[PDB]
Amino acid sequence: QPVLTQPPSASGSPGQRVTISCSGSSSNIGSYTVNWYQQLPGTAPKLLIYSLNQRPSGVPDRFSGSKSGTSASLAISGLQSEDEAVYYCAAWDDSLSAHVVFGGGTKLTVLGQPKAAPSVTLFPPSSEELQANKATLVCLISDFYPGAVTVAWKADSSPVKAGVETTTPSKQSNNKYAASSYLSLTPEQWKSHRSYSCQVTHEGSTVEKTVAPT
Amino acid sequence: QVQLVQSGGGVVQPRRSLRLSCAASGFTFSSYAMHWVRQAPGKGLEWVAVISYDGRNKYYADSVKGRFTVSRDNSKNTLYLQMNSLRAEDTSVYYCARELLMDYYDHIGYSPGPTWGQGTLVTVSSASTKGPSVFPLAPSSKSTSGGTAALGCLVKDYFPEPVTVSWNSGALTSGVHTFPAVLQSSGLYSLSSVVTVPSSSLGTQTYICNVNHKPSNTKVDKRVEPKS
Repeated sequence: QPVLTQPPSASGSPGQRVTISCSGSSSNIGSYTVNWYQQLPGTAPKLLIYSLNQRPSGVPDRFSGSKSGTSASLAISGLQSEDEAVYYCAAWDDSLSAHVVFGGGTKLTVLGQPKAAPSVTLFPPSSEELQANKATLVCLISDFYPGAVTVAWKADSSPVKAGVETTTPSKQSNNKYAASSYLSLTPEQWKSHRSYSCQVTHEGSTVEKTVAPT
Repeated sequence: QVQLVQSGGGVVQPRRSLRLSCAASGFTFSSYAMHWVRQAPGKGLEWVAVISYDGRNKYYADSVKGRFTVSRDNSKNTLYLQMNSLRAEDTSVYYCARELLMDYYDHIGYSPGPTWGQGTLVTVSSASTKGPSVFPLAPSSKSTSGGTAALGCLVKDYFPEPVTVSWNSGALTSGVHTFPAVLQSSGLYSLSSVVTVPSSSLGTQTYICNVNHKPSNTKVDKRVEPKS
């Protein structure tokens, strides 16, 4: 509940309807109204929907809000290219430690070119770095569209979360997207496993690359 | 026109302070509750605080309780955020926003309304000028597919941005991709630059990454070759 739950991303083609969900609990969405905000790159958020279903002037009537129980939903009829943005829901929460609670945001892509799976290159630690008593795995992720991926690392077959730093996808010059993820290990950790993998998930498909000690 | 204008952002160290202000015009500021909301680079919105119209009631995000204080001066149509006891994770763009309705109701609570400022960036960091360590990312069978090999340079642990990378002093540009940097928990940046080249050249052609970090007046030229 510290963050209302929204899907990280969504997409649709021009003309389609899309819906974006926002899940909370009885102390927020169950008891208080939900607002939605639209944010374009490098600009402040804009109020899109207030009091669950009302639009400020200057907001197209293809945007609408609804609520049922502890979930709320933003619907966009007839997607247009300018609807590509990040959408946030928010509600007052009257728990102990009352506060405004935002959802985590949903990046909506309005599809304007073909889906493109990421190219992934994974480099192991260099011998020079290992001699500095450090070890960095480098997972480079490029040429994907839409611009949303999740990255998961494995030591052998087990999830690794510690020591991971991943960038937020950024547009390339060709309007596809790039990101990178770095796994920091000790030299000992690196040599004590048979392999490490970087798995990139994009629009439901996974691309995995694996490296092993020399 | 109806607007809010934030000021006061800048670069500061942790365990220090910074004071933000937000100057309202074109609406009756003194009749509205006011919010602060923040957003870390590449991340989501996070509510920081709200203050009632008369300043009598304040509420805060748990993470800033004991550290930040919201206040207002209605005579000056100004909202303040006094950010004491700064921490690195307070790095964000800070927005002020007007409450939705003029008065307070039971089924509404508080929520950011239609008027938002432009944001002011606060960067909290204890890092200081440092040039990068550069490591080769050697080409290998595993970075080779379809007559093209990938190789690169890892530019590690520098501050502040930016770094520039060229290959072979500009003689290699096709297939070069220098990725945006990651900001590590340490407060230092790292990035990688990768080039795709015909596998055919890995013997004859020399590959040198040229790394320039102007902020520290550091320049590194590193040859990247197949392992041994």
